[PDB]
Amino acid sequence: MSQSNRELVVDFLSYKLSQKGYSWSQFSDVGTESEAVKQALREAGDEFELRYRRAFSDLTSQLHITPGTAYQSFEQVVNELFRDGVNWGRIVAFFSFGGALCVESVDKEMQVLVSRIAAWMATYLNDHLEPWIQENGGWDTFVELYGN
Amino acid sequence: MSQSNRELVVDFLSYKLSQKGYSWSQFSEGTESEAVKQALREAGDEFELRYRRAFSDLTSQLHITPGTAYQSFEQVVNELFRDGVNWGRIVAFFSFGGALCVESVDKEMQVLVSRIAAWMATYLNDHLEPWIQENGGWDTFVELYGNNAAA
Amino acid sequence: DAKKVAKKAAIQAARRITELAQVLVELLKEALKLDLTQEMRKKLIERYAAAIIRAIGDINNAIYQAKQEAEKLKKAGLVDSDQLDALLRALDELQKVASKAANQLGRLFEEALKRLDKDNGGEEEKDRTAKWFEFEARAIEIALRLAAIGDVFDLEKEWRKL
Repeated sequence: MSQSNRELVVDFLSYKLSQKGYSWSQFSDVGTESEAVKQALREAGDEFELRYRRAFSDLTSQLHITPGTAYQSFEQVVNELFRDGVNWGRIVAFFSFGGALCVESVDKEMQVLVSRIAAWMATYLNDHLEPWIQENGGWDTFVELYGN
Repeated sequence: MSQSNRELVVDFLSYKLSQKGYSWSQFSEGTESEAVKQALREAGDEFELRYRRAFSDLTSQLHITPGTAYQSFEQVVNELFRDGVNWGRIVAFFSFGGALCVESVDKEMQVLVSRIAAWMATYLNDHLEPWIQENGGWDTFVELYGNNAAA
Repeated sequence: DAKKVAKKAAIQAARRITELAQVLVELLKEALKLDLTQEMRKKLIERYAAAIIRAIGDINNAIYQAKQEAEKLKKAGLVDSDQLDALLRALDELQKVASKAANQLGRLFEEALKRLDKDNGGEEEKDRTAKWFEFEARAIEIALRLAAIGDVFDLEKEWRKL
């Protein structure tokens, strides 16, 4: 599910950037089932950010994101997030975290990071999360649990 | 009701202290008021059982010093009721106060028992009595939580 | 059954907040070491960011699982539509109080960190801020456990009133 995961990342990040008034196309040059997954992920990310908007922006600010340091800050946080296993809530939090890094990157005039973060997220999904996802019934399991 | 909230606090604390080996005297419609006292006694018993089953013994989780006792009590209670009140949290408030009293005596700070009782009555009278009365008073609690109040 | 659903959600939420508190306490004591190199300081912030994210994800996962179990009960008819309303409202409230506790713990840990950076170097003057943070964190743990049991207890008593 390599390309469907990339598409999920692009869709979610595009959505989170447009909520801040920013356009994905300025930062990168990138049927019925896929759209239900995307919608469920958008709704879950909004719900996460509804109750934790300060906590997310606080911790991203505390990470002092720069082009020279963003990759290790992303990978270290995500490695700790999943260190003792995976569940769907942690996967939504993983998307929300990457969305907050991208927003912070445009805010701080580091737009080059947006497409980098998207690649890092897609790589992490495909290499480290997709086995658990498939073992747990695929993304339709998420739609059934988190979809509204 | 001012002194009846005080007398509810003293009744509940006397009961919880006696279950843990202590006597209130060491540290210190009447028909309707005895129904309220009995229902709150039984509800605290049931609350403390559920708390122990879910977590562990409530007293065994508490720490207190005379210098931090007021903050220990008030910070928990303020967070417990931060976004609202229901009868179950009011029971939790009583059970917490009783467990804090037992902890205090257990650790040779029995001077704190009468202080906690006063802090409890003050919090009831100042912050919970409006909700209690608005929700039908303590008799409504009895009908809801008393174990012999319905068929 | 509907009573086990709200109970299991409450225990899980309280448990994730306790895990968060224990990590933040542990991270704050490492921020006390005088040998803390800038490298270790960067790693403590990454662990703090990850702990907050994990708590958010794990609390939400418990609530979504609980709501799914609740919907299963009404379609199996083990719960009517008024009892489902009450159980879903109680799960919503548990999410609210647990989320507030998580946000609280994060803010207080940030405040505790900022105080350490303006305080001295010796053990005294900011072991005080360390003890203070541990004190606030225990209060938040206890209040959440109390609310979690109390709210489930009250859900039961009002079901009979349906």
